Amino acid sequence: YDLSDDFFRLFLDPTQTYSCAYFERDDMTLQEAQIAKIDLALGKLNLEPGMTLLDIGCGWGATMRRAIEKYDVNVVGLTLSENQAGHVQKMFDQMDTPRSRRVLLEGWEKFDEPVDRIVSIGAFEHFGHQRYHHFFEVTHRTLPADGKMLLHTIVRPTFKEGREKGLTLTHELVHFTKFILAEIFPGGWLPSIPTVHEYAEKVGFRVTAVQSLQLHYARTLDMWATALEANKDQAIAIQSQTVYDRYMKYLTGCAKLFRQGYTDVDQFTLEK
Ligand SMILES: Nc1ncnc2c1ncn2[C@@H]1O[C@H](CSCC[C@H](N)C(=O)O)[C@@H](O)[C@H]1O
Repeated sequence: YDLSDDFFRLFLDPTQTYSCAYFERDDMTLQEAQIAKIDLALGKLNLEPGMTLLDIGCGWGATMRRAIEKYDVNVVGLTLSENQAGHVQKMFDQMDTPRSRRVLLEGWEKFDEPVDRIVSIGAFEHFGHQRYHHFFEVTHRTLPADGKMLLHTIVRPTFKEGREKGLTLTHELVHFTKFILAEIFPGGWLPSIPTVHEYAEKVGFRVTAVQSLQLHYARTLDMWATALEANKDQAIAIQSQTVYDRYMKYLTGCAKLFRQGYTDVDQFTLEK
């Protein structure tokens, strides 16, 4: 099965956002910084009341809930997670708004409905390079003439290794990376910036904006680690020491990587 949600609730903030947060103010709590990230991403889609927003890889729904409440738009979210689909539908059934709200347990490969805007945060890393062209073709064909998509994903730093770029690449990296791709992003892939640009532009997309959040991810990871650690006993009771150590190793290790510049997190604004 998939890792139990009661496990995730041991380190994620209340909204259950599972992606790099945005510390607009350094004093923000994790929940405040995750709400800040949602507003940052959505603010770029120039949302207007009555529009329809597609959330590709919606997780537990915080982004779509925010879109409805703060921006007053209709939403639709796709996820591959059984637990999330059910959780988001229950969420949807509990709230009251004349806004349409739909959640679907299916990949972006099967979605083919016209929407006004698209947002995808932390999903792209799970797609795998071989499907990139398809993803951009599908998202580009569902968007309108004035459509835009906000693609938020982990990326590999560009060639700056010269006169900079901790040119170290061996063990205390290579091995960990295999660990990350095997345990954290099974069948996934971390793209280079040139690659994102490559496939996006090849379907007609114009990359009109890019924003890096490198150091915000390091602090997000630190906070998830601190929370998991404080809830160690409960984490081990619900799952196991193996899973616990697995995640602590992931969180603490990646925090170091983004902090040292080995990896980055970018938000790409793409216009049809
Ligand atoms: N091919 C695919 N199609 C649709 N959703 C996918 C997908 N591959 C991964 N996902 C989804 O993308 C999400 C990654 S975790 C991020 C969740 C949410 N965007 C947040 O910011 O918290 C999960 O919901 C996962 O099920």
